[PDB]
Amino acid sequence: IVGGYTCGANTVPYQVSLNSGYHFCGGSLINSQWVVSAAHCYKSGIQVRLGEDNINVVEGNEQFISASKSIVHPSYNSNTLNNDIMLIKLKSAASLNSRVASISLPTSCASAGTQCLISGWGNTKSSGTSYPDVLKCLKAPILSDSSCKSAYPGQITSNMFCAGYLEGGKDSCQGDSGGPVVCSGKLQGIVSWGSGCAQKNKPGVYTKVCNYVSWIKQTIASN
Ligand SMILES: N=C(N)c1ccc(C=O)cc1
Ligand SMILES: [Ca+2]
Repeated sequence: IVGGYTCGANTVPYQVSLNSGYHFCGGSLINSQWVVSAAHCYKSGIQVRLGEDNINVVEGNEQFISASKSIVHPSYNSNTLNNDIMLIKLKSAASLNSRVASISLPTSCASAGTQCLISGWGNTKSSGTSYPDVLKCLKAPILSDSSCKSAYPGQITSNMFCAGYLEGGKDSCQGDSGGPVVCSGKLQGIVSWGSGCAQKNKPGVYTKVCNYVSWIKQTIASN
C-alpha cells in the first residue's frame, strides 16, 4: 500500500497473509473454513496466516492453518486477468473471535464514489521498494467505469473496477495482491492489477466480487 496508514493491530480482522515460506499475497476470510484471494496468487503449499499484524513477529493472536484445497475460477485468464479470483479451503476451521473474523459478501454491487478500505503488506513505495512488516490501510473511492476504461483502454472487463486516485500517490501495490477492498462492511474487491503503483492516471484495478457471489456460495456448498 502506497500513501496509506498503519491500520493498527488486528483492526482488519478478515485480512489474511498467504505464506509459502514468506508472505506472498493477501486474502479475505469469508467463513471459518474459506478464504477469497486473487487467482494470480495461486500456488501449491499455501499456509494461511490469520490474526497477523507484524508478519515477521509472533505477537499472540495468530492462527496458522495449511490450505487443503485451492479453487481458481473456472474462467480465469492469466493474460488479461479476467476473473482474477480463487477460493482457498483451510485444513481446519479457524477459531473466530474479535481479532479473527469473516467479512460479509456483497448482496449487490457497489457504486462509483463509494468509500472503501484497502489493506495489505505490499510495497509502500511508488518509485522504489520497501515492504512493511505491519498491516497498511488505504481509504479510497471506487471510480466510474468510464474513467476506469479511459485509464486502461482495451483492458477493463465487466469483472473489474478501478479504485483510488487519478492524481496518483495512493494505491495498492505488489504484495497487496489478493487482499480485500471492503466497502460498508462488504467485500467488494480483490487487489488484482495496475500499471506500476500510485502512478498518475493509473488507478488500482480490482476484481469485482459481486459478480462472483453465486459461484462462491455454490463452490463452498459442495467443497
Ligand atoms: N494497484 C496497483 N497499482 C497494483 C495492484 C496489484 C499489483 C500486482 O502485483 C500491481 C499493482
Ligand atoms: Ca505476527
